[PDB]
Amino acid sequence: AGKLPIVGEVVLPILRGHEDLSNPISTVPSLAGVHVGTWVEDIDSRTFPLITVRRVGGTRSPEHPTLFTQPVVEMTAYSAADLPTTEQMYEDALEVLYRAARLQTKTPAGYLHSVTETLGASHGPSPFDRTWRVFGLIRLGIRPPKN
Amino acid sequence: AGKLPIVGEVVLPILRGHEDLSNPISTVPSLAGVHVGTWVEDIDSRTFPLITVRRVGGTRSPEHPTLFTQPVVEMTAYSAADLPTTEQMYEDALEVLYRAARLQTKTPAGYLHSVTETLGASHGPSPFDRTWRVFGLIRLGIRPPKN
Amino acid sequence: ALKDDAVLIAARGYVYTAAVGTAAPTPSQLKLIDLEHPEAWDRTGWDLVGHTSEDDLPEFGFDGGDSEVRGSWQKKKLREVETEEIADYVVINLTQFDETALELYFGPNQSATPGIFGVKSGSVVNERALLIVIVDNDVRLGFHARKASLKREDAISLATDEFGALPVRATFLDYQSYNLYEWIEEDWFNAVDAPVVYLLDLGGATGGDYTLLVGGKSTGDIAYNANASAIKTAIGAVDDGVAESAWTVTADGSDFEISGPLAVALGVDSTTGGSGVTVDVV
Amino acid sequence: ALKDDAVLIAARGYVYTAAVGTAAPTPSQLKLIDLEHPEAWDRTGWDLVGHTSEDDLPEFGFDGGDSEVRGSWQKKKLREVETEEIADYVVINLTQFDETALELYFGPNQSATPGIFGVKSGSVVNERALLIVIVDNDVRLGFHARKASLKREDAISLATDEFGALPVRATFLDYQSYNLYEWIEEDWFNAVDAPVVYLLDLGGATGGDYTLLVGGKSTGDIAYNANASAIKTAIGAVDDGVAESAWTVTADGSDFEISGPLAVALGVDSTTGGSGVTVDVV
Amino acid sequence: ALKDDAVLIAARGYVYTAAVGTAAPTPSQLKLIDLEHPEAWDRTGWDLVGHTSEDDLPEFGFDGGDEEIADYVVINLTQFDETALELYFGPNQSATPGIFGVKSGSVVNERALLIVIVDNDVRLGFHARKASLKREDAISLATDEFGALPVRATFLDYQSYNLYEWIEEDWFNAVDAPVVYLLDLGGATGGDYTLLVGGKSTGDIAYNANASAIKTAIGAVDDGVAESAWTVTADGSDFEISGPLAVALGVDSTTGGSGVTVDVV
Amino acid sequence: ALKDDAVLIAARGYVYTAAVGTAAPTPSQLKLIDLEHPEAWDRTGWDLVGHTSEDDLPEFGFDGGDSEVRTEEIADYVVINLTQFDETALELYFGPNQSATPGIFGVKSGSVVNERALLIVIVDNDVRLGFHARKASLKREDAISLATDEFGALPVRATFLDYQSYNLYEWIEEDWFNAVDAPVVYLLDLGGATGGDYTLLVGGKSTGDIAYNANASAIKTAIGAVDDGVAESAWTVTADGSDFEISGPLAVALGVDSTTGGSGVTVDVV
Amino acid sequence: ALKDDAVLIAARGYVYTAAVGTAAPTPSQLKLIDLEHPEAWDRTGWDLVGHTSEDDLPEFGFDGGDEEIADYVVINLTQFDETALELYFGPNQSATPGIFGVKSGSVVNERALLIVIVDNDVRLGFHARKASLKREDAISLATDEFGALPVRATFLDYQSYNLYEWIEEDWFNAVDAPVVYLLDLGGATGGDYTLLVGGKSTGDIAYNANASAIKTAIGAVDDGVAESAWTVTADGSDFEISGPLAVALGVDSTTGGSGVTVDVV
Repeated sequence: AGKLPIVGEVVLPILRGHEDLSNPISTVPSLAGVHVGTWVEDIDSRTFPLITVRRVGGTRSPEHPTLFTQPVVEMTAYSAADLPTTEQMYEDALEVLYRAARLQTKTPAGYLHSVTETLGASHGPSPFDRTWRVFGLIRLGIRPPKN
Repeated sequence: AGKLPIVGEVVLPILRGHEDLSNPISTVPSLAGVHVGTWVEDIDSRTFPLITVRRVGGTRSPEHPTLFTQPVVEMTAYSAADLPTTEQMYEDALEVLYRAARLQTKTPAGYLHSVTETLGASHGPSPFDRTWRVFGLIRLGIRPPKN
Repeated sequence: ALKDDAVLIAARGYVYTAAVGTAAPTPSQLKLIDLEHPEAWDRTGWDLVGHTSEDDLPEFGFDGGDSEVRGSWQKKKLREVETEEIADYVVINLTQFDETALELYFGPNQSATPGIFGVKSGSVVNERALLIVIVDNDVRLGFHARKASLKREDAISLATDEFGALPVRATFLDYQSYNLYEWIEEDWFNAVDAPVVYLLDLGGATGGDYTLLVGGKSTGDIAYNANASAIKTAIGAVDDGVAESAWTVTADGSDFEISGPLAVALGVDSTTGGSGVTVDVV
Repeated sequence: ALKDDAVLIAARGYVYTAAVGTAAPTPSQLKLIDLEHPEAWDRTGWDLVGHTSEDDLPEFGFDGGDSEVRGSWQKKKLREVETEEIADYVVINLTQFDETALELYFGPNQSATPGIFGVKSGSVVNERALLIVIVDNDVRLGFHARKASLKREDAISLATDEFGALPVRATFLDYQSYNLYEWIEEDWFNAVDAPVVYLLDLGGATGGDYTLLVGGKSTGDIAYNANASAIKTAIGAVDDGVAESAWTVTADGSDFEISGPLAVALGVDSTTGGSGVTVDVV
Repeated sequence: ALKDDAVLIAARGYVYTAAVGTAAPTPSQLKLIDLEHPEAWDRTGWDLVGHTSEDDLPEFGFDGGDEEIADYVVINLTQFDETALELYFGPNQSATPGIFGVKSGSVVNERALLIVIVDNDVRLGFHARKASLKREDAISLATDEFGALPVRATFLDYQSYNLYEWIEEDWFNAVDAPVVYLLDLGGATGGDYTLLVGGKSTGDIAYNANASAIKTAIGAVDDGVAESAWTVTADGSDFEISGPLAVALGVDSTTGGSGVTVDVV
Repeated sequence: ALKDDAVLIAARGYVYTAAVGTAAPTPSQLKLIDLEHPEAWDRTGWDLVGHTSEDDLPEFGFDGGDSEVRTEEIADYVVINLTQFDETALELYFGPNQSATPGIFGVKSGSVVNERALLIVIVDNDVRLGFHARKASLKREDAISLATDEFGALPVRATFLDYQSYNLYEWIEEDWFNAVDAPVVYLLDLGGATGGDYTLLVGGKSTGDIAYNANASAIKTAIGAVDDGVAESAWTVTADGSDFEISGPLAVALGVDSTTGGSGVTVDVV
Repeated sequence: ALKDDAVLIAARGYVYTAAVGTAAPTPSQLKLIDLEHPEAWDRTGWDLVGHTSEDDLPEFGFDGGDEEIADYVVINLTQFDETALELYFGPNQSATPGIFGVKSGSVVNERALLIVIVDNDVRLGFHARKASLKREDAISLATDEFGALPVRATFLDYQSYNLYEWIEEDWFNAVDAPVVYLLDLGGATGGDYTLLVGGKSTGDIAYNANASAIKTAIGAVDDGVAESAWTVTADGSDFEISGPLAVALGVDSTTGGSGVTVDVV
């Protein structure tokens, strides 16, 4: 039944609040107008606030590799406003993942089955001029779509 | 029983879809036209997409060193297209290694016995101009070619 | 049979209780009902036990089942016999301390003053119907017992940095003519056999040819061609050890539902002169 | 003696069940059948038990086997006596929750209702023939028990990031005059000296239109003006699971040597010259 | 018949004694009285014997069989004050404060006796109009368990009353009322239902079927018994079914206010 | 010799009583009856004794004498541990209730006569060894037991007695005792060659009406659907070149015949 | 004496009965017959009794002592077929299909009895021409173990035959021939060897020594009478030695061969 997706096709619709993958700004009430995506756009196109999702590890399940997988994503939130707004925005995004897992949220590419932090909301140095960054690792778990 | 092979003489026929070792372009339909090899060619010769498999550890088994071995292979996918295409190309390479292990796929040099991930697919910086790298470590078991 | 969609990982488990003998939601309702609000659904009488923890599940167990192989001086290993009657139970770790969540653990409170819950000494009878719904994506495997006896499984856990817990054990008992317990899911149990068919998608009249794997071995090259025997006898006779009479191909319209004992797939499509023979999918 | 190709590292284990007493594939079929679709086999009646955790194998075990040395105050050691005779079993962790997986664990479904599986109290008789095939390399060590009693080895396991599982223990019990269980592999057990050859005689050359049965399956017919390559193509075109490339055929003028993966015999005989071109002996 | 609610666990119990011939509480009082305080009963006259051991509950033994049967109870008392010594040794034979004195032998010691055995709700009583009380065995003493004074109460006839009686309102001389399965349609407005009878299934019953249509669907069931054995009278939105077999919900399809019918008696 | 099929585990079982002399279900009924409801049986008059203890099964003892030299009188009993304390179990232990008031059971001094027929059915995965006695005399075996953690019990000894030239007691199963050399096959006649209808009876009751011309599957449908506990699939039937044939779990008999021409229909077995 | 070969564990066995006086298989047939199927024996007439109990094996008891003994066997049957009820209750008293009936009082019940105790290919038999069969005690029933019908077979004299035979070809009335040890020198190409007799070494024997020289080399310290207790006889290249003490190889020092002895016990 189906095939397991790249991790971005599951969590990006869940952080954005819509299944349209072409439109990166989120509409979820706690994150209205935050840009959410895998890759930071060129300086002539960047807007802040911004959330980014990168895969950092996590295998297929060893006992049924085609049926379940547990990707670790680094999630990182950036802002030009202030540090409190940046860690608020990260908590307000992490609250969406924990709810979307509890509701077993169906996405056209797969189901978000579970969520678990493995580092939480660490503050760090930003690579962009006058911006704050906070980041953490989430071990997701995802199931293939029914057909 | 014959000698155990170098890991490239078994993994490459599984990812390429033919046991002609002289021809690096794959024909497996999920990742067809991907150049699969162990050593990245000169800039005047190389073509993207590219998969690189590289021996990074893993001993013979201590139980019977000449009968079974467990090489660890760093597998790396590169593309000039975009990060999602590089992720899906690495996923489409795991989906071939896990299927080829499920069947105990025979090759002229040996049998692929089992496949497991010791570090899952992860994004990283690429050494090549405007390309994306995704990589992970597979530990995979090999058996002698009968005879 | 090797069906994939019946494999389960329990994501979360809801637990409900009701007065003894109360019926669970029907197998078709279980796919539609809102698990957060049991006061709202059609099958009135159920309520949520309280906050169970998010990272663990109702834990099944049994006592007894100690089983032994027996014979005679003539013949050994004649039959296996159970030496102790198997006694199924479930453990639930309630983490909530209001009256409704203490009542499951201590039985009914024996003090009527505002703000106090008091316990009498010795045994208590404390029995309810139990419905557990184990959720996994769109799968909602239900479990129902019409009588369960609910007892203290261990003392109240309290910890400085982990949630307090009231572990109850529900042991299942026979209630009049009903089953001991029942698993509920409409797609899995007593359903129609639903035999597998593989869709040969050829997009009508087209130039060129393609190949089919049958049981993982290729048949010969197939052009755009007539159906019936002219495809059935190309699906059969692959040195497969199965006679053509085991296969079916039928008057399916545009695209054809191949069926038989082996799996089928395409090998390559070179039918380039139009819409092609692009998929083989189930 | 040492044998580098008899050393075994079980890579995957398939498990099948059937009605009590059902025969397994013969040692020469087990090398040729596919393992994924039991409805394709010659030995009808087997079906796959379900999904099993693919990093694990059917876990063999026994209890009893408790044995000790005995003597007399004259001679202190003279027998080792087995005090409790070995009760022998295999444990299988299914991961499906399909009806045809639950019936191995609970015994037959006790409810007629669509979408419900019902469990009654007390012990159940539940026993099956069991076939296991352990795969490694190009090896297929089969294991067959004609009668095994199936019981719950432990309660159903559910977890939030490991697959749900319901473990059965199959205990072997003897049945009629048959063995308790059998291991199946043609290369290893009761093996012949490596070559076998059948001599197809040709002296009766006034002839007719005889035929061979190969592994019990007919080649059509062959005319008396035969040739080594022509009869290799005839035998190699029997629809039985194995190709023309597996057969070796050669001549000594008066007869052909036939050799390959299966037994060969003459079926229908038709010849003018007596027995002289309808003899096929080893 | 099989009665689950008539299986007895002796989880707690109380032993009382009184002057010879005194009456026990009636069956309808025995379910309502407070057992700790027998002076508060309307059927007054009973003194609570005190504590009796948790191990060695009273056993209703007998001597004789095949010469004539003599019935008894052994009660293991565990108090050592006057109300328990008076049963083991007979009446106190010293008048001074703080002493209980025993004479040489052959005391006569007859009392009425009542025992109440208390499950979680069931309260089986036992009553004897006259019992003669005697030592059964030595006084036990231990460093780590309560001492005990075991007394044999032997039953004796009195004024043509029974030797003893068992008292429970629900169980003895009760009305012979048949089993009556309800059948509640749940406000059905379309579809069908089936009854399991014994283990067999009826054919299909329409949601609007009358009592006679149910009778002829409950019979003709690959039967154990004829249609004539079954009573199926309506009383409203529901039917009351009685007959020689179990009846149960089976499979149903009813589309109305409840998505199922129910049969709970 | 060596039926492993006849090795018995007493996994569940039911004890019944009735007035003296009353008959148990026949060997062919015992395979079919519902044990939990004796008011449903053809052999009316049985009632269930209450729940009996799960661990102390019935002891089929005796107290007869031993002799080896060539002093050997014998009497047979069974001991049942009752565990209900309501009237239907006290009447077996103490004898009949000697008080008329609601809510009381009273007993008098001395012995009392208490004689009943006894039936026991021992069940093992659709094996059902029955045991029946026409007359047993019931007496108290020893004390009523009470316990804090285990069900109380009233052990009653039933002693078997001769009655009216019947056997002392009888063990019942159709498959084990006096078993048939091959399964019975009935032959159904065609000498009533033409017109009209007839009605067989099966296990003592009518098939309803069936026509002279009827097909073997219509005959199977008729005998397989008529007011007793054997399913449509239990019967096997054929129509041959000169006769019809019937086989299955019960007695079959020619019943009543209204066939218009020929001899009428009358044949028994192969 | 000390037959290690003839120490018995009753690991499996079988019980048969027949009409009074029936003869058992001869000792040479018992080594060869098929025990499952007595209908196929040449010594026909025997019917195999049902499954006897796995743990309570036959007890070969007796009652008397000093009056004169009567021998018995107690056999636990574990089957409720007619073939087993006929041994416990005597012949069936009812003719109807599906019923086994019992009459009151004693009944005559006499059969021949054969028991075979197997271990591993030894098969010790026991046979009695005439046994009287009785109920030993009550039928055992349990929820977790096979029900049992224990019977007492008491042996009775018949027509001047023995009460019972024990049947085994190897053990009873055998030829009792002495053991012989084979001094198999193998290649024997040169050198020396020593035997040891009763644990003491002989000290010196040449590779080419004759039977008389070997008989004189035996006769070590602590010997029986040196040259008349011991018999040494050649055959082939080798010698058979026999006498009052055990003989074994002590130290081979010969210059070529695969051994120096092969030895009987």
